[PDB]
Amino acid sequence: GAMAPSYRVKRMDIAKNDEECVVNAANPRGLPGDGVCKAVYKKWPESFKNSATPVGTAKTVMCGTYPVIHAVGPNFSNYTESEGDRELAAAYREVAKEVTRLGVNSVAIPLLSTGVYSGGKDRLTQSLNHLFTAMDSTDADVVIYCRDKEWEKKISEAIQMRT
Ligand SMILES: OCc1cccc2c1OCCO2
Ligand SMILES: OCc1cccc2c1OCCO2
Ligand SMILES: [Cl-]
Ligand SMILES: [Cl-]
Ligand SMILES: [Cl-]
Repeated sequence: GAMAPSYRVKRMDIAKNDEECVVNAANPRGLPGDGVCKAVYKKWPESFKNSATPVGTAKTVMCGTYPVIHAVGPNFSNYTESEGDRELAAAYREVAKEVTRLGVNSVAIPLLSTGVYSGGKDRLTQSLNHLFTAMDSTDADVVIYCRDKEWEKKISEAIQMRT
């Protein structure tokens, strides 16, 4: 575990993370995809061997000795708000189990279902709160990766509020 487990946020490509493992915002079929998933495919293509897994689950595949945790958030274009919320919560709980099993001291994580799976809604708070519910009981350093400057400020504020 980390000496003083923390949350941090960085605005940069998650493929250039400084953590001991990465969470991919994966699709259920283990395809290269777009956004975070395509950056992860470019950086760790070996991690997409038998990475297909259902919505609401996480499957880890090693790239050398570096773990890639494929986490499948719901596409809110297809799920009801109620069922999508349940699957999004579940995906993060499976990420917490994998992070724990791997024995890493740190993990790089994107906000699941906030891009092309968002169904055109802002889900920063929804996705971040499910991330916290899952990861609060873990002792890994968590570093959240985002693209947008306004999201960086809102994520930083949400972390500092609980402190
Ligand atoms: O530009 C900042 C930035 C932030 C997050 C992800 C990015 C990125 O740049 C292009 C590659 O992907
Ligand atoms: O455009 C989305 C995207 C693409 C590539 C890497 C990213 C990322 O967003 C979160 C931070 O890491
Ligand atoms: Cl970058
Ligand atoms: Cl997404
Ligand atoms: Cl973002």
